[PDB]
Amino acid sequence: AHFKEYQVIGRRLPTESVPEPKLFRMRIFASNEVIAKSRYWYFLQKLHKVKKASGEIVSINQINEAHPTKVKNFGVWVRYDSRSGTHNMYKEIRDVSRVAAVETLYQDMAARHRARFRSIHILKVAEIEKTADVKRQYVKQFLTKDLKFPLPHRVQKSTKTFSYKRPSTF
Amino acid sequence: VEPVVVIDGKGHLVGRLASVVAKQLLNGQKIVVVRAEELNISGEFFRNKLKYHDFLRKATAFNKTRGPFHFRAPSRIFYKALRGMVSHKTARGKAALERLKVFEGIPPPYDKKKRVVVPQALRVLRLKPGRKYTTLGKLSTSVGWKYEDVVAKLEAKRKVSSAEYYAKKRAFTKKVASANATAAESDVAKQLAALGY
Amino acid sequence: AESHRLYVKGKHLSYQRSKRVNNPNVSLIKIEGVATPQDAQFYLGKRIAYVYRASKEVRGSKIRVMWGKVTRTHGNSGVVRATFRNNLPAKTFGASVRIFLYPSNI
Amino acid sequence: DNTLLISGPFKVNGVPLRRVNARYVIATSTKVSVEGVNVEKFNVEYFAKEQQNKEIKAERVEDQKVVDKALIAEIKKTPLLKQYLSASFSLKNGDKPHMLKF
Amino acid sequence: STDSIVKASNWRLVEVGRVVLIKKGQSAGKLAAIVEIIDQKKVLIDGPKAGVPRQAINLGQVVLTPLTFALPRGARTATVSKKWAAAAVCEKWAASSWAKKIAQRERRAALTDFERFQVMVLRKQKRYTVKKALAKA
RNA sequence: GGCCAGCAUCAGUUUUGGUGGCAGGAUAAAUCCAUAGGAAUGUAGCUUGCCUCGGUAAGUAUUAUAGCCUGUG
RNA sequence: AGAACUGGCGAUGCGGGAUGAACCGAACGUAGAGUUAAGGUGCCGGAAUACACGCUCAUCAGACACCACAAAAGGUGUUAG
RNA sequence: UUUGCUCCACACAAUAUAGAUGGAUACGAAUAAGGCGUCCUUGUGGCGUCGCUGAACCAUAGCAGGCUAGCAACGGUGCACUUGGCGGAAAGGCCUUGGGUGCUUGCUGGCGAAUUGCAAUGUCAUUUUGCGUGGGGAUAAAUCAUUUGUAUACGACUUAGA
Repeated sequence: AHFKEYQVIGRRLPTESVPEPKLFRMRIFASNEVIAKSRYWYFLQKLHKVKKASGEIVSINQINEAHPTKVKNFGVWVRYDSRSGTHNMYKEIRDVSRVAAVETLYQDMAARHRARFRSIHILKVAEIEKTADVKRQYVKQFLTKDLKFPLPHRVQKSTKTFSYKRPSTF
Repeated sequence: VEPVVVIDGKGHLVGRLASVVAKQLLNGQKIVVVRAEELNISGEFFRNKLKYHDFLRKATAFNKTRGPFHFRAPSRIFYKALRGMVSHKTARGKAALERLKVFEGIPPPYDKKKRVVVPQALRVLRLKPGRKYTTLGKLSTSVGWKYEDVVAKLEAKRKVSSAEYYAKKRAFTKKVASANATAAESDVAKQLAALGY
Repeated sequence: AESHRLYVKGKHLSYQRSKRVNNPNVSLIKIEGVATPQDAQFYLGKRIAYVYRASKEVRGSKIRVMWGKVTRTHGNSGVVRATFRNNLPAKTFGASVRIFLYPSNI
Repeated sequence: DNTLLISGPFKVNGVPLRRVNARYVIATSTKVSVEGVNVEKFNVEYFAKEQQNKEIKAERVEDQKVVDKALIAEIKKTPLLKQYLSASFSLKNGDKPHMLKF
Repeated sequence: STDSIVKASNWRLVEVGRVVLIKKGQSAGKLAAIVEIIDQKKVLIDGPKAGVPRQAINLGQVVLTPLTFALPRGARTATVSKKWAAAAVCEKWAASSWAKKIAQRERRAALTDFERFQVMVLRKQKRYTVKKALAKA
């Protein structure tokens, strides 16, 4: 769905003789609130020895985009599970917001490398501030000055089943 | 919206045309399809020949007469692809195929009337550019239709007769548009413009 | 003068049906010139009549009429359900059926 | 009794005074003034009917003339309004009544 | 006559400042100016005078209009609004024939039945003068 | 007082619209306006192979005869 | 060929898998309106030739669990790493 | 065959309908291209202009469309006629010349409409016949029985006979 980027904060358990466990925050991409709490324990159990019954979640926050109408180049580090063993991948997306860029990534992974939602891990999504350090080629070609490209051979969608005009393109 | 609708067959795909025709026949509209020999099939030529040959060998072993009749004419090829879509064994399917008439070329009286096209079945709107297609008129010549040297000759006779009509029609519209232009600026013309005509 | 039509013509498509089972009590009616169900909200509750001819005259007329009405919308293409008093004879798949304009909501 | 009371006028288009059901009627937008018209004496009991082809009581015909004489003078002010009421209505081809503003 | 007659094949091509028309969506028939092209199929549009909010759109939902004007790449809404007035494209749009055709079928839908009668009586009068002017010359 | 119907005002169930008032969050985020920095896919200006009546040239030059980014308010 | 726990068929229709004792939904008085399950929406065939990002050209392409097909290993064919 | 048959217009019965209810309204080609307009040095020319849907165009007022008085035009259209062409793919139609006759809402008037009672398709088409009116027109073959053997299980086939 429309992903929403969430901050989840976790505090293991207040016990006698160990007060104040430190605190643990993460940034989670999930389609709603309830998945992001469950996606939180999926990673945080891998990092150190906790459980959901030995845990509680402090607070959740919805992180909006800082600047939607600005156009950003994004470099995304991705770890994912293949049919063979897992291996890393670095990909670059040009998009409008952070949370819309992950939308175009999962579609890109499912198209080319046939990876569903459960196999992919999102390592770090970063904005590349300066230009001319863009590594990939297919992102780089839009950075040329005075870029103008035509859209030839446009089709037309007409509601009536019969048209009399012998219809023509552009 | 009209009693009998005449579909021009040129530049369409076999399947995507026959789908939208078969729904109109079951809804009661009468459709007559002309210029069948200009119909197109997606995919390259050598494919669609072999899709015909593996069909061509399928016939009843103990008596070849009783088997699938392999028709060759481009109207008959197209009428096949439509016949599989209508439920032709019931009484509803027999009365739905009596509303259909498919011809090679344009025979009289259908040359005097308007021909139409179907935008969701045009080749030039459907396929991507740089993609091989196949002309059905060449295809039936490769599997035994001994009439492409005749139907194409009658079209060259027709189009000369049709070009004389259009020049007479275009000069008459020139007189009307000139008469309509000088009829403008009158008080009856300006009141129409306010109302939008 | 040349025209007298005070109704919107429409075809009888089919019965309400599953893949193998139909329900003859609900009829499906296509209305000409109607694309979307937001336009189909206009014709809800309008009166429908199927007009046909027969040889034997009943009460001075060879012409006979079944009545009915529109109940609800159907599908995304503006197809329209309909219920009659006595259901349509199922020889009428693809037959012109009249949709009148009364009862007028305007 | 929930009916509407309408007049043609009788001279314009041949429609006399008549009770008409409100639901069987499309209402347009164009209006004429009705202030000068006497109508009030008409009620449900007036139209109760309770080979001969007897002529419409003389009470019926005289009331028709009095109502219309006040009403024609209202019609004559706007252009084409006498011609508009006289001609009938039909649905031509390509007239889609849900889109048609009446 | 030693010249190369090679055709041009003129095209409306996307750029910064190509004003467009949004056919479907929330906006539904409003003008807007492309601010920055994102990739092959998405752009970033804004029209402040018409009323469309600044948003990213797919190129499927938009149609290209031949009018252009000078505007820097990546401009904000205040800067597009100032360049919009200097070109005066809202006056240049209605001069085009394609804007008049939009307004005409809008007016023909709003015609009252009495006005639909007045359209009839005038066209009966207009065809009388034409058929006299025709069939003499 | 049989038969088939039409319209009103209600009751039970239910679908499809319009439209008004309020609550919460980074007391939404942005756009918008005020300032402080900074860069280029480098605007004005300027140097120069330059010079088809002045385009190009590729350097300079951080808002001027275009504007954008980041922080704060 | 012989066992273990639970469900089912046998005794049981109905909707879906074209077809099917065992799979999927769901278990049956006679009827009317309403919404859904599993499954599906080019046409047969009721229902979007709906929207959105990509990939793939096959001189035997491919199309949906149970299920009616396939192996290693090769291929400057193409794509992303 | 007790005057049979054929065609032309009408008179009335009979019988049907896969489904009339303003109008099936004619270039071809290309789609990384064209339609139209105009000019020239007529060409793969110059220039202007349009598309981005038929949501168009055309037709459309009167008792299911009456009876009448004008005005300006010399038009439009219905009808039988007629002078000519043209069309063979399933021509079975498309034009055009000339008068004749009604109509005209291009413009302005005067009369008529009710009672079908608050809606009940409120019937107006197009197919096959049948039976009589009056108006033309044309006066035949096949099988069986008989016979031939180029034929043949029997039918069939091929022959001959006023």
